[PDB]
Amino acid sequence: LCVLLLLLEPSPPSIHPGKSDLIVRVGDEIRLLCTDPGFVKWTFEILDETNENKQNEWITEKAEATNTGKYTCTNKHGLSNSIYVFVRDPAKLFLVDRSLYGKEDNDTLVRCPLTDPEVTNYSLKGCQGKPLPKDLRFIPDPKAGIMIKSVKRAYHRLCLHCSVDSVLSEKFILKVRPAFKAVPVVSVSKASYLLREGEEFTVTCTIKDVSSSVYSTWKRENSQTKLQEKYNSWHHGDFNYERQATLTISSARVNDSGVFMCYANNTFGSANVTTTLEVVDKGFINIFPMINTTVFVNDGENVDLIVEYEAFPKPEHQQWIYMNRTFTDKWEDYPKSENESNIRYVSELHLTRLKGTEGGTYTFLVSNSDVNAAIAFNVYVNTKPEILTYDRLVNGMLQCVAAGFPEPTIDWYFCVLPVDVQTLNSGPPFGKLVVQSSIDSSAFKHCKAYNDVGKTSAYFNFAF
Ligand SMILES: *[C@@H]1O[C@H](CO)[C@@H](O)[C@H](O)[C@H]1NC(C)=O
Ligand SMILES: *[C@@H]1O[C@H](CO)[C@@H](O)[C@H](O)[C@H]1NC(C)=O
Ligand SMILES: *[C@@H]1O[C@H](CO)[C@@H](O)[C@H](O)[C@H]1NC(C)=O
Ligand SMILES: *[C@@H]1O[C@H](CO)[C@@H](O)[C@H](O)[C@H]1NC(C)=O
Ligand SMILES: *[C@@H]1O[C@H](CO)[C@@H](O)[C@H](O)[C@H]1NC(C)=O
Repeated sequence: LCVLLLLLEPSPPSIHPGKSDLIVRVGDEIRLLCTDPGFVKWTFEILDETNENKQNEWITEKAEATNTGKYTCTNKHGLSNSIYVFVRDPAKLFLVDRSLYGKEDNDTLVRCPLTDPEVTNYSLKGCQGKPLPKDLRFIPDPKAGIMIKSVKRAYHRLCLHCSVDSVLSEKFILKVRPAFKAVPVVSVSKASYLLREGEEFTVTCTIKDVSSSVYSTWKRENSQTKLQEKYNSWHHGDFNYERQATLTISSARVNDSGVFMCYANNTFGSANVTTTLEVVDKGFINIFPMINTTVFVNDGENVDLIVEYEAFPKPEHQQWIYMNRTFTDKWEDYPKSENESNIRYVSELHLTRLKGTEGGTYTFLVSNSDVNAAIAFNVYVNTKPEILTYDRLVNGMLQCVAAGFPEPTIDWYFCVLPVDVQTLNSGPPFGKLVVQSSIDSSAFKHCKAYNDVGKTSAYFNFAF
């Protein structure tokens, strides 16, 4: 009601005039009145603008367009009330904040509140000719602006105008920040390093993601340094970003070695890729026979001497030798895996149809720039005992000496059996054990070797 003409529960503050919004001609005075015995201030607020006035009556003599907005009366008891003031200007139907930014999946408010609400259709429209995309929603408000609903990444760098019944707006360029909808994609330049005390350790973690906000870090795993990374980053467009953080150690020392992990994280989720590094101070090699180093073969059969082994640096010399003489003729060689981390090899020596003669000791040799290493396979072959030598050192004692495999046992016969006078025999031959037995012959009246394989004989004769 109009206020008495005075000639001359705790309540919220009263305002005059008692209206919600008030249209006011440009250049005309804005006269607002607040009645509250415990009044404090009137706050005015268009867009980000803010202003205070500690006088119960707000008076602006020559209203401008900018003067359009929310007028809130507030009392000491914490309580308030507001009224909105539209200052219609035939010229300016929009005061604006061109700065438009939205976040994918959240709403956005275009800031073009109008200074005149006596208009018929508050809608959203085109840009430089063209109209709008479909699926796009907007719930407009004369007091706030127009709120584009549930922005899509697709709307990036879009341009648009404020619609109402038609009105000329000003130029806006939409900018959509993206939502993380996928863990970061992280990679390393090389998953593994075999190093030599003294050289330079280097690596580049590569992280690709949709926003400069991705969190990435290197992690010397048992944690001492955070020893600086050398960052650098690119932006391949709008939602494509990649950053490289190269890790380096000028002088690689044994102690260094461990797993360096590249961690990446974003509000969606996290991802890590690991690279292990081992630094050695001596070129090395160690072998691995794949069968007993001792081997037995039957007369006509075959064998494969196999052996794997670990070498770093890569080998540059390797052979098989039988009698102080190497091969060219019956052996294989090959990397175990053809990765980049392969330090491991394998060689086979294919002995075939080997006659009882091929018995002996076989050696495999291999070396790199720093070390040489080798191991020996003792190959015993089964063969018929050969009578090395028949002797007659005389107490009349007759001797007989043979070799073969397995060890050859010597039985004697007169013409029953004699006894023995001997025993073992330590060198070459290799892969053949030698037997030595003797008899006395001092008993009158007118030499057999054998083992699990064969039996040979030599013969003596004498007379009483
Ligand atoms: C936007 O806000 C809603 C809640 O209103 C939230 O759940 C949604 O995730 C937000 N959008 C994004 C992708 O941050
Ligand atoms: C990864 O991001 C999530 C989401 O904000 C956060 O809770 C967490 O602290 C982050 N962890 C790391 C390793 O930065
Ligand atoms: C690293 O990733 C592996 C493989 O997905 C996962 O099992 C582990 O939880 C991750 N570690 C950290 C600390 O994020
Ligand atoms: C075969 O090698 C094993 C050890 O790996 C050993 O115990 C054995 O003596 C060898 N074979 C024979 C019959 O000697
Ligand atoms: C190669 O790296 C190691 C060494 O050979 C092996 O264990 C692994 O299976 C291989 N991985 C790749 C790159 O396929």
